[PDB]
Amino acid sequence: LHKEPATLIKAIDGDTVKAMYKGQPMTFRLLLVDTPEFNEKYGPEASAFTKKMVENAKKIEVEFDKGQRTDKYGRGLAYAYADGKMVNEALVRQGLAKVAYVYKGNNTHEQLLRKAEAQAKKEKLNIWS
Ligand SMILES: Cc1cn([C@H]2C[C@H](OP(=O)(O)O)[C@@H](COP(=O)(O)O)O2)c(=O)[nH]c1=O
Ligand SMILES: [Ca+2]
Repeated sequence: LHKEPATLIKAIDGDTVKAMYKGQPMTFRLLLVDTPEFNEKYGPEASAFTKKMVENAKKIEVEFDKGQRTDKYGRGLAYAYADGKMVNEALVRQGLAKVAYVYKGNNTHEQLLRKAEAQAKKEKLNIWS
């Protein structure tokens, strides 16, 4: 896979970010994760975590997988990076998202993320407390 440029437009919630990609706005839904909805427990915490990460980065990048690049709602499906650090991984490592939506053919970073989740569970962080 490869990283491509994007420019932050707005953080939306724990696992969706609006960003300019190839000069057009699009809403990105993070691959392989599920944060709680804002109205749910740890939702506001997941939202704030992703928001800080993307807003504080000098750059953000998006990385598509090998399969579907957009979902049925028109959202881009990608791994997002904030100054080289993957947001998807970071959310899972902090127990603010579960590994989820792991579809065959779009799951390059599955094992990286499961390893994060196991570490978060060990430490009983957030969702795992
Ligand atoms: C993460 C992901 C979500 N989706 C779809 C499946 C779910 O459809 P349903 O809306 O019909 O439940 C929805 C989950 O997104 P959210 O967690 O943002 O609600 O997005 C994909 O199709 N591919 C993906 O890789
Ligand atoms: Ca969600």
